[PDB]
Amino acid sequence: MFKGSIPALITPFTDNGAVDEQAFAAHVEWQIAEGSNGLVPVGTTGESPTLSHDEHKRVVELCIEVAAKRVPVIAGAGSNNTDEAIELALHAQDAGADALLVVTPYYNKPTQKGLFAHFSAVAEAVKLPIVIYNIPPRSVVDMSPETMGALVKAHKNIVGVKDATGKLDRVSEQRISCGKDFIQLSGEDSTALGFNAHGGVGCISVSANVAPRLCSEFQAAMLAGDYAKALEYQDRLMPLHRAIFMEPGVCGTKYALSKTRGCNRKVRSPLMSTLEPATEAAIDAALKHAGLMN
Amino acid sequence: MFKGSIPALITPFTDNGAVDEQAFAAHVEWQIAEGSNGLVPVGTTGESPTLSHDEHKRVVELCIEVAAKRVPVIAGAGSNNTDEAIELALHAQDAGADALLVVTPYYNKPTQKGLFAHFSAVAEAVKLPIVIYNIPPRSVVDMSPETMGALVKAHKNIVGVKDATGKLDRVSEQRISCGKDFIQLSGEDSTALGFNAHGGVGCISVSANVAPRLCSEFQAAMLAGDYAKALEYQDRLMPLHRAIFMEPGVCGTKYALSKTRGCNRKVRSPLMSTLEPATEAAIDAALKHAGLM
Amino acid sequence: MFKGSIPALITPFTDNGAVDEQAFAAHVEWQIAEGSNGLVPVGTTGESPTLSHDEHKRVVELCIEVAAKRVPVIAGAGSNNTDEAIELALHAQDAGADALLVVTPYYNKPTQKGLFAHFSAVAEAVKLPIVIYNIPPRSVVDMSPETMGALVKAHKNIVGVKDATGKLDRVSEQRISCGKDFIQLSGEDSTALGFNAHGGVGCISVSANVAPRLCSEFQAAMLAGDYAKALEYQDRLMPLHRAIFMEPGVCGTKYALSKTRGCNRKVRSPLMSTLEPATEAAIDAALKHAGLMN
Amino acid sequence: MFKGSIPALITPFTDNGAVDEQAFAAHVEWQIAEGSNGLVPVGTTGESPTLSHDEHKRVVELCIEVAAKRVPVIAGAGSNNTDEAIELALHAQDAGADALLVVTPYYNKPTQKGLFAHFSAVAEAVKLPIVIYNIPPRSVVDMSPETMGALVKAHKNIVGVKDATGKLDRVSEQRISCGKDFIQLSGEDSTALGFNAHGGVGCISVSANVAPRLCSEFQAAMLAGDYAKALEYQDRLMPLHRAIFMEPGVCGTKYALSKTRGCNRKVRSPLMSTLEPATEAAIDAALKHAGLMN
Repeated sequence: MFKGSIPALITPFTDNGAVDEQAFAAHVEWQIAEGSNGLVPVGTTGESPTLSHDEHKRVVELCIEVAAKRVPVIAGAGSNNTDEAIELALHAQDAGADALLVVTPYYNKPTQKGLFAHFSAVAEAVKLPIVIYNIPPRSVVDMSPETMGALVKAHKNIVGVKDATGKLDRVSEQRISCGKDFIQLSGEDSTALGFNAHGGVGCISVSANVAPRLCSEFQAAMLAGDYAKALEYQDRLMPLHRAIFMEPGVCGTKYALSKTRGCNRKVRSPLMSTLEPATEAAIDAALKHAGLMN
Repeated sequence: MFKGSIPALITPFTDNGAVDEQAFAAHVEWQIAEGSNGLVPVGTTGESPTLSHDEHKRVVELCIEVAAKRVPVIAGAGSNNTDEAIELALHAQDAGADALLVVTPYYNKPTQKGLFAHFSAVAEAVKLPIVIYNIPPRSVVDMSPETMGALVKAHKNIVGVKDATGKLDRVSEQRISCGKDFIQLSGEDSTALGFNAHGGVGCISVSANVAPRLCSEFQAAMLAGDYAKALEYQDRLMPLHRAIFMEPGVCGTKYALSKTRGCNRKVRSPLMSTLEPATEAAIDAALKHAGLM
Repeated sequence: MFKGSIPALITPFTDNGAVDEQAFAAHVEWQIAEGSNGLVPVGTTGESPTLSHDEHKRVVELCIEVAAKRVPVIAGAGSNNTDEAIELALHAQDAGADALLVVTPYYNKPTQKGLFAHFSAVAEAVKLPIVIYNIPPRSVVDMSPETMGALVKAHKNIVGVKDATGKLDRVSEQRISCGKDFIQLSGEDSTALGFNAHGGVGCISVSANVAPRLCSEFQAAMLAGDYAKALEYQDRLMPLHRAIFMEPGVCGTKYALSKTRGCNRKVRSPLMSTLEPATEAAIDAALKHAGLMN
Repeated sequence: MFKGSIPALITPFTDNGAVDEQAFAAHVEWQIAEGSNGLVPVGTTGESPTLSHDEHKRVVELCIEVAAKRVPVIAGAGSNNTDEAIELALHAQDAGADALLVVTPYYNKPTQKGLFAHFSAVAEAVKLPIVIYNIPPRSVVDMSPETMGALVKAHKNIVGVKDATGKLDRVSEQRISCGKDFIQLSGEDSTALGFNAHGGVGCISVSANVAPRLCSEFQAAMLAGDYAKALEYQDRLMPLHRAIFMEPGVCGTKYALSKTRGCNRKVRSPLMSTLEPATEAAIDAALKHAGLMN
């Protein structure tokens, strides 16, 4: 059951740049305590690009262990190399993940038929449910609703999309091509509101790392059909949604958590452990606005 | 009161391309009868670019006459020439329009300061409320929420936006920079649903030309907070929203109305009075899906 | 016929915003004296959007009179309304223009078939040669090489393009679809160099308003096949090409001319009679680099 | 070195998808015989995204062995993970490469400061010359001329750029920020002509895989300043430049070589070993036009 506020978890690092397993476990425990409805370890926000295979696998295992079946674990298994995506998928399945988040291949720019082949190969290799992660702002290519619908028809375990197109009409088009039962989750925090109005049932979220309770209650309001209340949550959260993405979301998020919870700002190159003064100020103002800081 | 479903009215032509005043009047009467909450004569969908000044003026006047104060008339007064926009704004005011729809200057690509100066000059010239029509897909330039907020603060009669950015986070940003009382109207039919969820209160609509009752009921559901019902309308209308824009919306709309109501498909060059076979097929299928054919 | 450095002439205004006929005539005379190979009155750079029909006509007529058949006059006749483009085209023809510059319809976003219909209608109405002005950065729509080739085949008087796509492979594609004898003129100053290497024979130029001699010599170098010399001119002129377009080219150009020749900076709203301080500073440095100021 | 026509070599595979070392060596030997001026193993066109670490390293080693110092080997060493890029750089230097081709990080979208940090770290790690591979159409981020200039100033071994922006004014901007001696190589075949007119000295080329002699002669004409001759080569090659990129360039190139030289079409998912019939028709026509097929 994949719905509600699902953080794309950060991966905390030590000063020496190693995965900080204790900090990661503490973050997961706190996320569950504050109402997060599922967990995505080692997505983009978890710095999947700068983790080795071994580290990727370890973080997935640690997330599964800490969650202890309390909420679903949707493991990142993305790659622009189909064989590598299959390897990550098989590991996550064996480790006990509940589902997989699989990004459209980036950089190499496959055709729609190449996208179909990639996702079909991953779906055929595992029995777990798969959430397609369609993010043209990073991958350049864009899985069409027609390609997505073809995948849904061909593979019973292709069950949903993390839709980061930022084009809300795509939710409507995806309802047509994939069905009303196809699980659509926002890939953008700032438009999670409109996304659910169009038929979405949740958000795989960067902001939830910082404000898990507000984000969970926001999602609950929309699931209950109380869009007036959801708009009030948007009024409280929008400055944060915007501020953490002035620079890379990973870096905005880790700065925010350094202020609220004493989290380490360390990221791996080419991401930077520093931000511009205007970015830090906007994040500070957003945290204060949301009641997370004085 | 500017809210709900507000058609950007087509301008019907006769076979020879002349404005068809009888067809226009009948279209307006029907729009009001079917529940449209306001009217925009000679916006982009009314083929403002290909009307002469006299034709523009006549269609605005005729719209005002037919509406007879039953719903607000928000007259198109757009130009990329500030002097021309002022001329159109003053005429619409003198003719008895309730508000003005003023597009961001297209083609000449002014700066944000130029945008401010353009809208300030129009606002200073008239007493009517003005709705800013921000449409980067046509005008290229994009009025920022900062510029918009500055206009709102500077001019009491800058009251709202027809927001055709297609970026729904902009509604949230405009709510901050312009205030919760700033009137935000979707400039895109296909995302009118999410737009109101973000704080919008209506849509200046192309699709309302074809399905005024359904569009009015869709808007009313959202204004009432019934987003479940609004989604049911989206299920019914989305194929139509998509199909009428496969090619220019004016042409898709006039085709749809040729099928439902026997409207003339004539448009003025460079728009074409024809469509591709896939477009017509999709519009036909969409009309059936919506219960209109 | 149509070749080399062809300024898209500014339209100077007096302090009150009226067309300054004396300043316009002086500018045209100087342009011819300094080596400009042709003249485009009331193009985009001439502030065509903010001139009345009477003013548009008068500036075209004045340009024709001052030129006195010394160089070709390619009159702006652009509109997104086909009927209006025809009216402007016929006036220019009757006035004695040598050719017409006709922009792709902006704002209303016609189809490729609409583009064909528009240009076909203008071509059939006049006997003058027509240069298609393809400028997607302003008009959004983009005339394909296929549509352009179809127009060339259908109308003997469709003779060339002012190509402002900024995609130099389009020159190569247009050579194939329209022929090697199709007259291709750059619509971008900063890439006029590569444009001629691909088969172009000139540039309808904003920068030529400021540096007509240098721009004429730059074009002459390319027409002579001396691309090493042309690159030397590019080294001299590039800072100016860049600086005049940091903000609207009309305003960059009028600022530069205010410094070098005492030209009025007045422009008509929504263009502003000013520039940001960093833009002015960059134009100042560019003029010094080019040897036009000290 | 670094000048002229430098193929971004394909990596041939067997029917079963394994690297075909015999075919790779034959392709390199033929490239050298036909006049290619340098070699880029395991760039994008070499399917770097779908090669394992082992395969990447082995292909770089094989290229170096076969070249036998006859032309420079500019080894692909790209990653969006700085630590991985450093590992690949240290390997390629140890293996005996003459330079490195280092892509801007893709997918994770670093800031300009992140780009500076990434390239600075790679440059500090090796003594070899580094060519920055700036490709916004794949990586989304775009290294500015200012950032590039800062890198050139900070690191003596940052010597050039494979510029795949497709914006020829960028060559002129890079001349300003990086100097006239900065080595600029086109990253696009179809605009290699204009690119050198702006100051480029070569092209890291996809089309050279198919037509190495013609591409080498084209480049030699430009080095000699014979742009009229260079345009004649563009006339001969443009249909091929266009046709191989109707679908992904790797696939178009391997199809072309299957026709001319009996090369295997096999590629790794998400690239497809098949093309649309219209694409194959266009490539065949372009090969005939270029004199490479009857």
